[PDB]
Amino acid sequence: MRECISIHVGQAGVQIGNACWELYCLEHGIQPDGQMPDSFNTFFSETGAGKHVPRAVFVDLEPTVIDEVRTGTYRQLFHPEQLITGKEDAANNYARGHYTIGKEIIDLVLDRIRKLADQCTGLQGFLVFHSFGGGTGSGFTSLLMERLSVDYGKKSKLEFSIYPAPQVSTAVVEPYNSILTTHTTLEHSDCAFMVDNEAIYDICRRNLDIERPTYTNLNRLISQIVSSITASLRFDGALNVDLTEFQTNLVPYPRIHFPLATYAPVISAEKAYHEQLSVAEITNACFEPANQMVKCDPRHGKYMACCLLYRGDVVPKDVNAAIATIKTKRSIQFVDWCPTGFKVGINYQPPTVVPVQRAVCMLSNTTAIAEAWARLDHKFDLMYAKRAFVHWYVGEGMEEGEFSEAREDMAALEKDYEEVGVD
Amino acid sequence: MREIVHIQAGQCGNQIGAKFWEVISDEHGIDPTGSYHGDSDLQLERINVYYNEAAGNKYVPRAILVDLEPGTMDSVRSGPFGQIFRPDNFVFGQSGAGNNWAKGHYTEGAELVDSVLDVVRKESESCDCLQGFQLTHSLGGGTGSGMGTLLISKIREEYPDRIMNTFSVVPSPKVSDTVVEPYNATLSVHQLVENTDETYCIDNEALYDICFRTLKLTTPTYGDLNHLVSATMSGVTTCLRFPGQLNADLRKLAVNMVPFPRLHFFMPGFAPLTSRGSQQYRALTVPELTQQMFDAKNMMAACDPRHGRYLTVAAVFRGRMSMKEVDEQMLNVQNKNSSYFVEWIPNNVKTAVCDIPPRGLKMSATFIGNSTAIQELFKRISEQFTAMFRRKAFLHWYTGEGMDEMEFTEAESNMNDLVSEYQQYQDAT
Amino acid sequence: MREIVHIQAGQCGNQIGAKFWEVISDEHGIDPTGSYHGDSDLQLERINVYYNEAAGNKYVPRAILVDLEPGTMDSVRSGPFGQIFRPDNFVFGQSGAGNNWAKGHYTEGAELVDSVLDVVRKESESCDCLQGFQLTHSLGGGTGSGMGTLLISKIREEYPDRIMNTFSVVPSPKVSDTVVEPYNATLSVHQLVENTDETYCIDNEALYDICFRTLKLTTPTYGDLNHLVSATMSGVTTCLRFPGQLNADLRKLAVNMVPFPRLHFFMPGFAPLTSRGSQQYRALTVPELTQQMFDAKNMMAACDPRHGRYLTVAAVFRGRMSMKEVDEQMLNVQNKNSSYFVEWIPNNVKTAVCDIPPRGLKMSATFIGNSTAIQELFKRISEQFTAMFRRKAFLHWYTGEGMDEMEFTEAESNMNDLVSEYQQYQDAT
Ligand SMILES: Nc1nc2c(ncn2[C@@H]2O[C@H](COP(=O)(O)CP(=O)(O)OP(=O)(O)O)[C@@H](O)[C@H]2O)c(=O)[nH]1
Ligand SMILES: Nc1nc2c(ncn2[C@@H]2O[C@H](COP(=O)(O)CP(=O)(O)OP(=O)(O)O)[C@@H](O)[C@H]2O)c(=O)[nH]1
Ligand SMILES: Nc1nc2c(ncn2[C@@H]2O[C@H](COP(=O)(O)OP(=O)(O)OP(=O)(O)O)[C@@H](O)[C@H]2O)c(=O)[nH]1
Ligand SMILES: [Mg+2]
Ligand SMILES: [Mg+2]
Ligand SMILES: [Mg+2]
Repeated sequence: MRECISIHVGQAGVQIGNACWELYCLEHGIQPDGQMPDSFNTFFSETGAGKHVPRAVFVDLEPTVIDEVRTGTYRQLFHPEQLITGKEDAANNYARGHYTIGKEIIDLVLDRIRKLADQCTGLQGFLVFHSFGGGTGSGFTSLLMERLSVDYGKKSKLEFSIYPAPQVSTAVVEPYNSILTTHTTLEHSDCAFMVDNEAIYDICRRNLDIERPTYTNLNRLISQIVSSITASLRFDGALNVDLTEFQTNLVPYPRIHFPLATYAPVISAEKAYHEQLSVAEITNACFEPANQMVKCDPRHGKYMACCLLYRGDVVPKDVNAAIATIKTKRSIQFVDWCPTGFKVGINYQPPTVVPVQRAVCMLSNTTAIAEAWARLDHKFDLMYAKRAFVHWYVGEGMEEGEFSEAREDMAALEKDYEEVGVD
Repeated sequence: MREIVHIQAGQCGNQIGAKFWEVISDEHGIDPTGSYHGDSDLQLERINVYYNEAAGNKYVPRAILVDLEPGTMDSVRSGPFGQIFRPDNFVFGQSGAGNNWAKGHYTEGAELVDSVLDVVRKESESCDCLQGFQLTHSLGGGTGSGMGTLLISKIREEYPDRIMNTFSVVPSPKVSDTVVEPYNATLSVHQLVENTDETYCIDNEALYDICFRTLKLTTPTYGDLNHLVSATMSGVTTCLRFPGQLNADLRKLAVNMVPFPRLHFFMPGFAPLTSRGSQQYRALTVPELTQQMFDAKNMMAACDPRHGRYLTVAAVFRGRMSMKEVDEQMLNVQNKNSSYFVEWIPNNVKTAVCDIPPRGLKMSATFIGNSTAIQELFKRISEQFTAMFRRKAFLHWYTGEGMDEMEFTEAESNMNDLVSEYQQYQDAT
Repeated sequence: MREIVHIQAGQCGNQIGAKFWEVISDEHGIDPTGSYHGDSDLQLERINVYYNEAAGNKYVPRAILVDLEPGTMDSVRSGPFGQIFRPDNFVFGQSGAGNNWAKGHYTEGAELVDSVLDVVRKESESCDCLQGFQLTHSLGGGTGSGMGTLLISKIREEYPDRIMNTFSVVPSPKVSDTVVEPYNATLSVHQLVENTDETYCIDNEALYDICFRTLKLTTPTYGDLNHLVSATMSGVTTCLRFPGQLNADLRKLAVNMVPFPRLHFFMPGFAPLTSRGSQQYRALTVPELTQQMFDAKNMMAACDPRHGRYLTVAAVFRGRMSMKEVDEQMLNVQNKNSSYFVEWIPNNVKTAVCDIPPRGLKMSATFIGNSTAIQELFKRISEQFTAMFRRKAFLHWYTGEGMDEMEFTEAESNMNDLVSEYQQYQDAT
């Protein structure tokens, strides 16, 4: 009766969704053919025959990666009216994804939403797997979110996004993407989510015993996070926290909606022993700086709000002693005027494995993330100091002052976390 | 006669009633189906007060189950004692309150309230004589905060003489399971101080403590967390459902205790409590049941009676027992803790003796306490309110529902009006 | 009536009580479980004084077991007579006193003392009439030194009239099992001389001697070392628990013996003692039980009565016996050892005759002695104190706990105040 649809924008989001719906089919026992040999209306719908289809929309301006789903192993799962392709990519140009090509096939993707919104009645959240690296994953992202608040307005819109890395950075105009996309995702998204590529590597290198990771394995870490956020809807625990509450819990002021995800425990197969993984053991590893997936030191700021989504085998009194430890420390410290800073969620379902006992997803809306914007503002100034690459965005119809209008917009964003940090 | 209509709300309070009606099932020999299997004919003599005897050897729980999402209603009907209820009475919404008081009281509270108030009317018409209404919910969630408090103001508009008791859990002192637990307390404080006749107040942390201090448990489940309140609620009306050497009911407990209608916020107490094997190495008699009550640790609300002053004391016993073994114990303990009480009441110990024990041990006692210790918890809660209010955070949700600061401020002032009055009689002696 | 509450401490004193309550078990027909199996109805007539009769044919040892590490409590509960106790009364810490008096009296002594003083209060409230408190501990260890002595000063603040006796082992004369045995004696001397009504004092070496001289044993275990004190403690109150031709109890032994409250440090004596086969080749009668007491070797405190002067003499007999067979023996032996006594008391021999023997031999006698021989042991102990004090060694532990030299010096002076007073009446005649 309760639903939560998903949209995938750009090439980086599709390869996230290739591992996500790989995991969801293994959750409810679904085959790649939509077949299984109760309450799962959030991510699936039933046909007239005994087949289930995903509530997913795959958009791309280049026809490459969607053919990898249209010819891959997960081929028969998807409705061919969902698989939407373009012809010419934005090709790491935000003005092409926002003005040139994305304005043409915008009619088809938005029409597929209401075709999914017929059978949905408990519409409780949206999923937009979009990166800020590629132009298609960013230029279409701004055009998509404008119509939905015109469409729904009151319904929830969540973005499990990918943060551009401060050191290991692939493309060139990746600093140009973030400042331009700021005005959309601060005025439409109810709670955006930042994940950096860079912190994943040492988790793969040290904690997962494989120094040289693959992008197939980078998606496996985030796909476990997205499932355990939905662990209250898809199942039944003693304390089920639905997605309406998170945007009401984690948001003290309606502009501040940038937490970070933290999955724990992250172990290897050989290190599955030499440990016991009690509920007090693993939550201290959550607040370890080298276990999070965002390159931000949590002891460089203060926590505004914290959330903990447990699964597996959990007794709350045993967690009650675990939370009592973290308030009674000193290197871990909160925003002082928020003394009630925990949101606990327990599900009695084990964390499934993709080819352990319990697992924790930590969601901490903190002030440690605010330094990451300043590391990216420093990138954007010098490339705009030369007026470099202006003839591509202006070459694809964009105002020069539209950079400058969004330039001060980050300063009003940055002064928020500075103001909340002091008493 | 004098039948009682049961209303639930929230998500915590439903699972308590999911255990509480199991307690009433074996306190009346009621099977999980709905038929009867008891042998003692004292059950059938007053069976009507918590059960409608339906047609054809049936008994249904006179209870109104209310939620705002179909999950918890599914969990009750699938597990134990779910088919015993009437499927007509599973009256529940589809949205979920979102852990917002204003969603449970203004927007989504107005929807399902009409479906409930006919069911309240259908039971109150069907009852021969009506005694009072009881409510089990939360003060931390959304559905337990707004939806239950919206009902009681409509019921006080209906019935002036009928009593009302809420077994509402106090928001937690130190652990913070709810992020907005002041915003679910303070907006719920104002409804409770106006038109609730007596109000039960249970801290979370002491319930963890009593399950750990006396019993010494390792993995306490909610089937054993919330079970202590289920025996507690049964001990309130256990003199109603069976005869005694000194009977009692919900009106006798009200007028004896509450000295002024703004001071009616009570604390429980239960005895005896043992371990699984450490149960025989103790003289489990009346003086052991005497001194097990009056200590600070037995209170399910975490408060020190040493840091406060009592006003009145009720005590409900169960099982056959003598009297001077009780009465001198119920007299002398006022003299050893002499300065802890207040001056202006002679013999503030109300005694109640039923003649039926629990299904189990031979004798049992239920303590109902009233003291000035609870107001010191609210000064923390008023601090927890103002800490999230001196920056005026979390307002745009309630602004999105529509509410001025004065409704927050006067309820905080009315919370301070509770502060100004439990301190007033405490300062007096 | 006149029930007695039992407190233990230390590590030696617990194993003594681990044997002593086995003695009281077969002196009342008490099984290892807690039920009753005796046949003589004189046991049940006064069973209450060392046992609470719990609910349902039960009997529990009215005893308070206290340690500071979970090892010795585990050894009691796993071995014999461990399930007979109440699991509520195993009240013990987790650190261990570290063989420091100041850890047992200042830092870690303040922690567990609140858990004990309710259990003392819970037993003293439950007792109909209270007689006095008894303590079995060490004077050499840490837990027996500080923790037991911290309790008794709090008890003298409670009860002025209740008697108090400590069966405290004297630190050893020649063998040095404890490195800091003056620092566990002298700081424990000051507590015993203030507010202990009578005080039992047993040397270690004579207990090795009596187990080797009379019995001629080869491998003496603590089950036979500490067993002699267990029969000794039972002979103190054996006229209380059963009728006699001349009864006695703990108050009759106090006021008869102690001539001035600073002189109350006593010595025991037990008879008869044989070998396994050398047990019939002796006329085990009253004159053999007469002369077995008064020699130097029977004293469990290693002291020579020839090198000292008595003040008073108590004697408690067990089993049926005549009187002129006793009385002339209890009169003539004062005249053969005439100069060894003191002048200013006529007939200093207190006689006590119960009418119940031990479970075993036909007649038995318990000697309670008081002499000036014990002060000569303290001059060794004051020398042992000053030998480790004239260099001022081992101070940084007590400095780390916090203590001036004057607390060491005045207690050494108060030890010398014991020297100045047992010598005073010895110099007098
Ligand atoms: N003693 C218990 N406390 C509980 C239990 N479940 C939740 N809680 C507490 O109750 C509070 C949450 O309230 P609810 O369980 O009633 C959530 P509710 O349906 O009222 O509203 P929503 O937030 O819209 O779901 C919070 O303080 C929890 O710590 C339980 O089974 N026992
Ligand atoms: N006659 C006996 N003397 C004993 C026995 N065990 C120890 N002792 C003596 O007692 C002294 C040691 O004291 P304890 O056994 O009570 C050690 P305690 O728990 O009091 O403190 P800690 O040093 O902190 O462990 C020392 O003089 C030993 O020689 C025993 O079973 N019998
Ligand atoms: N999360 C995630 N990010 C990836 C992966 N592979 C590449 N990326 C990042 O995704 C960004 C590139 O975005 P894309 O989605 O591939 O490109 P696009 O949005 O389709 O736009 P164009 O290819 O320029 O037309 C860069 O920052 C890459 O580091 C992956 O497997 N997972
Ligand atoms: Mg691409
Ligand atoms: Mg709920
Ligand atoms: Mg020891």
